[PDB]
Amino acid sequence: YVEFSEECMHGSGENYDGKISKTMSGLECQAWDSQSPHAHGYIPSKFPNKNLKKNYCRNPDRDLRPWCFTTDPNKRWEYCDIPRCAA
Amino acid sequence: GSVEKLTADAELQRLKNERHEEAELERLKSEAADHDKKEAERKALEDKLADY
Repeated sequence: YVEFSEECMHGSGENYDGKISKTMSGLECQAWDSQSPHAHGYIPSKFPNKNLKKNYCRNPDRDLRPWCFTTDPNKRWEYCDIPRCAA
Repeated sequence: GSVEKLTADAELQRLKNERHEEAELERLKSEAADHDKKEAERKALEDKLADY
């Protein structure tokens, strides 16, 4: 997370709930319950057990890896690279 | 819908298809800006590469 941190994740980030609201490309993540120009069909009211809070990057569809929407007119959404377990 | 999470799995599955049609549409969107890049020599092959 920081300059010096070797945290261990499960593997696919599918069950990970970190306080990450930014992308690797400096792009800010859009808020889940906030209706931004970028329309989203992932309504938290239909996913209260997915911990859809604030604007943190999560894996709501059980995808290959977590992803989040972006408040950038050129990038609707992007994937998030999180350290995977090699043990 | 608002207070119930009934049939969430099905809605979620459909949303996945929506993201697929959207993210892949974005490819075409970018290609709209410059078609030369899109269909002619290198960029397509490079940008796409391989995911799955």
